[PDB]
Amino acid sequence: IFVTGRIAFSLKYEQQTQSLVVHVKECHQLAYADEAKKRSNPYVKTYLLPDKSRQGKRKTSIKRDTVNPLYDETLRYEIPESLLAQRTLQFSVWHHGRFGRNTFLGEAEIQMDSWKLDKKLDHCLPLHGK
Repeated sequence: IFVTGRIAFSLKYEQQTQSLVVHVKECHQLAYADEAKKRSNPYVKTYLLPDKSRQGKRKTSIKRDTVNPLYDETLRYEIPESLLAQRTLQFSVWHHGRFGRNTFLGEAEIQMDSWKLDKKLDHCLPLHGK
């Protein structure tokens, strides 16, 4: 698939709970996983690299038949702050398809070390292929 589009999200670090709060807002102009029928069924998944273990994983629900999914779903990583400065938060977007096959629709990252300084709230990143 030729990756297109963007992902919007916000990031906060709550001390009141010692956790990175990743709010996934929406993707725009995802590629069609099924070009025949013009269709994608997208969900977003996150890792705080390099933990690519399963419970290092977070994910939104799946939207059916859209390339502009609107999620507004919060994913949350409980994690003291010292260990965050080492990580990269990686979003990847997936088509949940026939027989449950999942097809890659694009990826984007943000390094926490530089983010940690001003902790800018809102972001919108273009997706990359692999």
